[PDB]
Amino acid sequence: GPHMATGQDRVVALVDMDCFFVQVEQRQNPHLRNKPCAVVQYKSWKGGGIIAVSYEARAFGVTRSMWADDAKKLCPDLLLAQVRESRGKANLTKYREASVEVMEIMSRFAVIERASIDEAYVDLTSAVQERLQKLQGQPISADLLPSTYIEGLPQGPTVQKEGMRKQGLFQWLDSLQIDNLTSPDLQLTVGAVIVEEMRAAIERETGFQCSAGISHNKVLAKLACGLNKPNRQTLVSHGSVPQLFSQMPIRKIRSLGGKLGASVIEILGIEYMGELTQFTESQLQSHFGEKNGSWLYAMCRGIEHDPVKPRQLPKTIGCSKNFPGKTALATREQVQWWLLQLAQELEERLTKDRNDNDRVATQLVVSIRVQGDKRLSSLRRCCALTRYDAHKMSHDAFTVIKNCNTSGIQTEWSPPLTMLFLCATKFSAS
DNA sequence: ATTATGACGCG
DNA sequence: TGCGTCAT
Ligand SMILES: Nc1ncnc2c1ncn2[C@H]1C[C@H](O)[C@@H](COP(=O)(O)OP(=O)(O)OP(=O)(O)O)O1
Ligand SMILES: [Ca+2]
Repeated sequence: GPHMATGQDRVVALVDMDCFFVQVEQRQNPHLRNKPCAVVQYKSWKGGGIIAVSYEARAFGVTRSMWADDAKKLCPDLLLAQVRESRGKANLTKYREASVEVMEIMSRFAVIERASIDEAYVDLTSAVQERLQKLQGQPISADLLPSTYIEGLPQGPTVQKEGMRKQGLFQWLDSLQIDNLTSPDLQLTVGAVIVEEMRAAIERETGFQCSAGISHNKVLAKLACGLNKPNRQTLVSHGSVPQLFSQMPIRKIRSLGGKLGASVIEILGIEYMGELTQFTESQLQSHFGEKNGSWLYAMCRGIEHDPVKPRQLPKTIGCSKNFPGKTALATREQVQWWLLQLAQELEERLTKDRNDNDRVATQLVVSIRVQGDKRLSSLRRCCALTRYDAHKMSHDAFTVIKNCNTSGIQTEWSPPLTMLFLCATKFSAS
């Protein structure tokens, strides 16, 4: 009743760039605009591995992870842009820099949490309060929400997508009580207006389009964002949760897309998020642990408290390269040359990071994979990162892993290494 | 022979 | 502290 929390205390948005690496390449090369196109890395093996795909190309069934040779079978006119290669490896600098462009624009509107190279969470609670004050009871026009969907509407007593969007929006706004500055639904609506403004600024200032979700927490905002892509935003109200969750596969919710979600399904014998409501908090804790159990209990009711962390910069700077099948490094010399290549890229990125962001990494993490291991990583060791010097970093990394060589003959390496990874971590202010 | 990233919880 | 998990 009066004491049952409803998790409607915050307004949180999640902004997610549409087919990001593709847009970066399309801005640069207008020939790629409004075409089926994809971004690929490493042309030689099966045409290269696809890592991003335009919506035009998705219509043909082109997907990430597909080899370009195979994508061409589905879409013979598929256009391709290649990831830059430097020092014998893919180099993602262009995309990291494009990401900074967007993150800096978003930061003008509110504090952001960088979730990935092209996603950020925004806590709009304070901004919404301010905008509500300026509005002073004034109604919110549908014109302020030109690309917004209201999940769950229209409902109750046009056959085209845009017609439906407007019908749903109209029902939502018609029902809104703009009188109360503490109405959660009103707060979400004002949040959506601000996100329209944010997304317009991103597009004006970078050329990039994105989608967004607006709701009361990060999980719902993320879920909302994916409901209407691309180039649209979706408001998921607290009230929309029971219907939305009633047919929502568990794996769709963030953090449940893997083994835990599979266990929830198997152990409880359910399929949809809404079905979770029938278990007590203790029951859920009994199967999935205290933390997960409490999280699931609240989440299936649309409630979650993870804060939007004030963090715009990545916490680590790393680089890695696989050496698959035949290319597996089998000589100390090889291991040393490749560690150096990685270290030179790392040095370059670290030096730029130190100049831009007034911080220095203090720990170097070295990771490798050995042939045959099904695990992404087979090992991880750390050493002090005391100088931004590629030769020193690569020498220290070697020193740290050299004891893995089961070889008897000094020169050779066994078993061959199929992955090298260097990561700078533990930043301090400088 | 997907590959190249990045954050976080358990212990 | 190293590993596993989950995600872009
Ligand atoms: N598994 C991956 N390997 C390498 N790069 C990836 C991988 N997943 C994503 N990326 C890169 C390329 C993407 O353009 C960028 C953002 O990823 P993501 O948001 O998942 O898809 P996307 O932005 O290409 O399409 P969408 O419009 O569906 O968001 O990160
Ligand atoms: Ca994206």
